[PDB]
Amino acid sequence: GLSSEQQRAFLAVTQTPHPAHLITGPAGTGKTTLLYALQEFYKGRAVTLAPTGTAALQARGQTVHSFFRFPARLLRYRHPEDIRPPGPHSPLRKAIEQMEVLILDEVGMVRVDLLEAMDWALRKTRKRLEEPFGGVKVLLLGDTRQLEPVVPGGEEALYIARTWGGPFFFQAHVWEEVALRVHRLWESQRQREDPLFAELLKRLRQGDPQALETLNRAAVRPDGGEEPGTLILTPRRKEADALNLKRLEALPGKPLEYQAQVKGEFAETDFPTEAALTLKKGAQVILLRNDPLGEYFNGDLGWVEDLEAEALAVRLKRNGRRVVIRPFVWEKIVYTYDSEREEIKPQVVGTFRQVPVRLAWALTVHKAQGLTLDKVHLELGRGLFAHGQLYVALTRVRRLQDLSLSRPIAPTELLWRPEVEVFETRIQEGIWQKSH
DNA sequence: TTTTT
Ligand SMILES: Nc1ncnc2c1ncn2[C@@H]1O[C@H](COP(=O)(O)OP(=O)(O)O)[C@@H](O)[C@H]1O
Ligand code: ALF
Ligand SMILES: [Mg+2]
Repeated sequence: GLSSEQQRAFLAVTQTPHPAHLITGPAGTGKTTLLYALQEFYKGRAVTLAPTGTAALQARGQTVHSFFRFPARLLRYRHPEDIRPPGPHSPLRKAIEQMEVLILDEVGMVRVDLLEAMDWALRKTRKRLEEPFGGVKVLLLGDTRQLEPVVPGGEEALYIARTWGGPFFFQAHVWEEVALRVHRLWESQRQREDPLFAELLKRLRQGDPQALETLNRAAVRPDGGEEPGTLILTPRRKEADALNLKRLEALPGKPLEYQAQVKGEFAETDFPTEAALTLKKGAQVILLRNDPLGEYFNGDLGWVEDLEAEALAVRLKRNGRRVVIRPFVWEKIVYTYDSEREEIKPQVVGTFRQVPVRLAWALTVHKAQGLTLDKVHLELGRGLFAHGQLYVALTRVRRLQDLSLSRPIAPTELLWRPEVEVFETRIQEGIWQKSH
């Protein structure tokens, strides 16, 4: 059963007709477990989404993009080219028209344009433009001290800056129309058997520099990444590639390389997986795209069973089933202000065809937000770059003995967004309503 | 840098 404070938030959300709620609290407080209780209460009437594939699977839902069929690009504000309602007889329209509750987990990683598109898509599909989210009761769960939304430095950043003032979900203009009720969780459930670890992460969350010095003196163990049962977390994908290639060297399978087809402008830093992707049987991998048939999803973990020319078999950890993987296509979209109109336009400039597979003995910290891991080693690589990155990497485990780091961390590496300090301040009053 | 399709 749930804890005292989780059940209090359960009743606060289900016993009132208010249409917008946020359940928020530190890492491991039980938000997604409370989400489980909400799914069973609501059962068929609620849709569960999340921004990332790993979080969606952790929430037992799907990604926001794949539910609304949003394209993987900047969703311009109420733009018909970007937010397209489903057809008159489509299965998705029936789902949107009948839906009564939308549950959105890991809302801290939902960018502001994504949240605004969900609002507008629901209003347009349900034919209710006057009501926020088209009259659906939205239940948001997440932590703004965890990872900030991903914002590439194109004209996207300028456009998000001009339209909303920043990238976070609480900067959406829909909060000018409806008040967001905030309910808070405080007790760590993940670190419940290790109360001094839980208190260390609390002080780390407040930015305590003695908690960092305590962490460094206790958790810095360079060889910790080679111990069995250990998931390695890195800030960057290229850093995970070099660590994965080391564990792959030790596998006795005969290797096979999967050669990507690249066309047009598509630079290597933008590749979702290596262009010369080499794999062996038994290798640990994560899948990067959703199956059109529904057998696997972006974020599924599993191991390689068979490797053939343009097809391989993967044994999924999620359900112990065997799925066959084929090449997918990724587009590279860029935005130009050309030339002196008052708008920017997206354009496809390159494509990347490759198996949607990547080795997963080491993952990015982004792909780990939401997970409880048995043992983690943080490889700092060339350093942290994202608000909340460090805190997510440290809060995945239940006990301090389950956590190691490749090097000590200086306090000058801690990042803080002032947008999150005003938000965290105002929502202590139990309410968030956006001004102006 | 990172995510989404
Ligand atoms: N009431 C509870 N009793 C026992 N274990 C719990 C409870 N709530 C959560 N957990 C466990 O604690 C861990 C973290 O909970 P989770 O819901 O994933 O927190 P969050 O979503 O805030 O990170 C998971 O292993 C979960 O199963
Ligand atoms: F939702 Al979390 F750690 F905050 F899984
Ligand atoms: Mg969670």
